[PDB]
Amino acid sequence: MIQRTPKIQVYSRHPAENGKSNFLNCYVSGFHPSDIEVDLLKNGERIEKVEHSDLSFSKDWSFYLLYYTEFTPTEKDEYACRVNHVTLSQPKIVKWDRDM
Amino acid sequence: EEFGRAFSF
Amino acid sequence: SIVMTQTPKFLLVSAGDRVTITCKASQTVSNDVTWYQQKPGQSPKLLIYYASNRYTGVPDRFTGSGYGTDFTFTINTVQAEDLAVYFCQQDYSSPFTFGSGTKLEKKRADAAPTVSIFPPSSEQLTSGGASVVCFLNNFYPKDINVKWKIDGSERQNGVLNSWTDQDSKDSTYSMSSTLTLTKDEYERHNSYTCEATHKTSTSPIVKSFNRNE
Amino acid sequence: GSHSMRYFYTAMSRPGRGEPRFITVGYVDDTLFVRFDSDATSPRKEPRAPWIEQEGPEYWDRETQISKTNTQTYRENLRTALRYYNQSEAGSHIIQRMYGCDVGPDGRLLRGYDQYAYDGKDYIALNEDLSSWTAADTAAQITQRKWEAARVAEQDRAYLEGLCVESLRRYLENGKETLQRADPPKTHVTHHPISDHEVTLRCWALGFYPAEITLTWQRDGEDQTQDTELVETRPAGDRTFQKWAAVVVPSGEEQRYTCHVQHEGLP
Amino acid sequence: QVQLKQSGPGLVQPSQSLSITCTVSGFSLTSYGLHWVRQSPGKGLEWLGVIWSGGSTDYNAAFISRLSIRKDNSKSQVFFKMNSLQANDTAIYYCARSLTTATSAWFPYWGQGTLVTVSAAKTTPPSVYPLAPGSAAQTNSMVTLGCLVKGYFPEPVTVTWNSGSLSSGVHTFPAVLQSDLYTLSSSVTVPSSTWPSETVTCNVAHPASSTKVDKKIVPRD
Ligand SMILES: *[C@@H]1O[C@H](CO)[C@@H](O)[C@H](O)[C@H]1NC(C)=O
Repeated sequence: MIQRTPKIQVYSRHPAENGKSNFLNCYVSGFHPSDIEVDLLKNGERIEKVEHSDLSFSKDWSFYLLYYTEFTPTEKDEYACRVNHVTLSQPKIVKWDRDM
Repeated sequence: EEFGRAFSF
Repeated sequence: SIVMTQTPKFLLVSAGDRVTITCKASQTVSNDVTWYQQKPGQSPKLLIYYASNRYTGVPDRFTGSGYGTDFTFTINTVQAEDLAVYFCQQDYSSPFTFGSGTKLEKKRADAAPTVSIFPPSSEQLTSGGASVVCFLNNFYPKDINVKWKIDGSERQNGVLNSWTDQDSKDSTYSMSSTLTLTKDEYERHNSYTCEATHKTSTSPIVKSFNRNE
Repeated sequence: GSHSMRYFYTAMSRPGRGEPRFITVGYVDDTLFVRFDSDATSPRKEPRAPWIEQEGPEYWDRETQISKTNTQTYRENLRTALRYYNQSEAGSHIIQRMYGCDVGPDGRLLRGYDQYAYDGKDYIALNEDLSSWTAADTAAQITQRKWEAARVAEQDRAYLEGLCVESLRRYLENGKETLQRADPPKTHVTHHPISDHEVTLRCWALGFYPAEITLTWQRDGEDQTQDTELVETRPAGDRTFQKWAAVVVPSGEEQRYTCHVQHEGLP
Repeated sequence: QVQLKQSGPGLVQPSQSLSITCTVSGFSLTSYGLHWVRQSPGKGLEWLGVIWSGGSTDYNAAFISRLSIRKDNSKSQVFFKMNSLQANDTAIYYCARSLTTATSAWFPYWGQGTLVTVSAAKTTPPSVYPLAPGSAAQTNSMVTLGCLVKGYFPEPVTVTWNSGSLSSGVHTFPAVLQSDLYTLSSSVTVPSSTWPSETVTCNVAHPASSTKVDKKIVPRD
């Protein structure tokens, strides 16, 4: 029972500047039930070896997770997060914006 | 530390 | 988007009998169904949640049941204070849709409408318009049809209708139908008729007047 | 000031995909420090903070045993839940549990918690008095009668007033350099022309701990809360947090707008 | 005790935005989600959106392009804003809260409601027209007369008959929108021995324009 769609934020660990190492994070939160599929994308292609935190939840019982991987931003590389959930008919892609 | 006494539903 | 279909739109009830309202979901919705009651001028009041759990202070007459798709709301002995609108609502998934609602109304004997027609006043004609008015008073049940005719031909444009709620004294309904025209069009024709179609008679009640007089 | 310790259980049944999975995480304030997953090869409670590694072996074996027994008992709890609601054995269901203790500046108990949810909705909670239960429905009332006949509230009270507070104070002493040091936010403001007559001002707070923070835009010293877009606080991945607040302002009026930050780490 | 008090303008121009403030007492916005629902004749009850304790939001997909929900925790305020309002949007808007801190979307707690009307009309006094039957046969036991109140704004108009001396047999009908203004009618039914032998007058009050009009019903020519 109960179906809550995930909220998604995609962002870097530190302020992005081209040429220096950093971490790309996808924070998914506020969803139910727990089964979810999260991929990080570099120019549309899935990045392998992305880590993810352990399943936890907020005071309202909705779950949250943090997927993350090391990355070096460049001027032309496009990054995104693709999220699939039982509440989504098709995966949702959120592009990474260095200003957000 | 964790509470070791679990209680069934 | 899950659609909640609330079975009965209205129920004519007398004090003392059982009422049963049905709510069917388009998709499975588990037990995440809620029932509200609403009186005019007020917000919805929570009655049942989790399909069958009674909210604090809700009397024993009200009862909810069901799981999955078909849900039922029962009032075991209807009291006069229970005359209101009742709503189902699903919580399973956004946007948590509400049923269309079921209005409980007081039952009484059928009654034919008393129909009256009124030509435009001198003052309105001086202003440049012309409204013909038809009152259909103190009928039961609420369902009623009004047809307008100009010189024997049906007229639909420029017709505005308004209905009262159930009368508190005799439990009847009343209706006003206004046909508005320009003065020149009004003066180009002679016969003006409103016809009332109601369950109480197989033939309509026809009221009319002539500009001729 | 005040501090907290919490444990989060998630048990998820999955018919046809193996036995139900059990996960536990532990937090001191906003810092994760212990984890367990029944789906691990050799399931054990593992450290996730440096100051919890000083615990000897017996601590880890004890916590791992607690977690395996919890795995079994919450599989049984899922079965019991499916029985209570007359639900089918082919569907997936979730039991969640939050419990732990909030202590004040003196280091003694300020509040206790033990709450359980089923399929995302409240199932049964321990009231503030540490002696009574609040049930969500009839099945929860069956559970409540079973538990109050078994005197569960008193054992919960004994744990929350005792081992919870003592272990939390020990964790606070062992990790005093991170858990008791407030990391102030590093703040800056970016401008983004959205059109020729409006510009988006975004105020950034980065690298702060704990997560509690207040970010407001002010125009001529007046709070712009009606006009501010605020994102939920998010983790950075290094145990710090981030937040920003944005307002759309008319071009040439930016000098009227100042960002105001409230955080424990700022004087 | 949980309390949701709403405030906001009830009249918005048919392109502008609607802003409603829900002020909260009895609980903290840091612990509970606050929802927004609306009720209209055309669409019934509609759940519009929610802002959760942590500041994240969920919006009805049919409204996501023009809806925002913000809040000030310390001042216990939630701000509902909807853009590009049309005639569809005239409705009663509620803030609401669930029973517990979970993400349930059923509500024991409702605000008092805010009626918002979407119109470009200005305050306008009504025209009052008398309604004489034109056929009032003396063989009828009762005669019905009427009063037509046309072309006013905003909503409240009150009708009495003979300053209230004729109370029984009165039907006053709900106003309806004719193009841009409101129109309502009122009928009174009296024994045929009382009219036209005695005076029958409709009294129409429209306070928003400070209008008070008495129309005597005169038998047709
Ligand atoms: C709202 O009104 C506009 C104006 O015609 C119309 O285009 C739109 O479809 C309406 N929306 C709904 C949901 O009816």
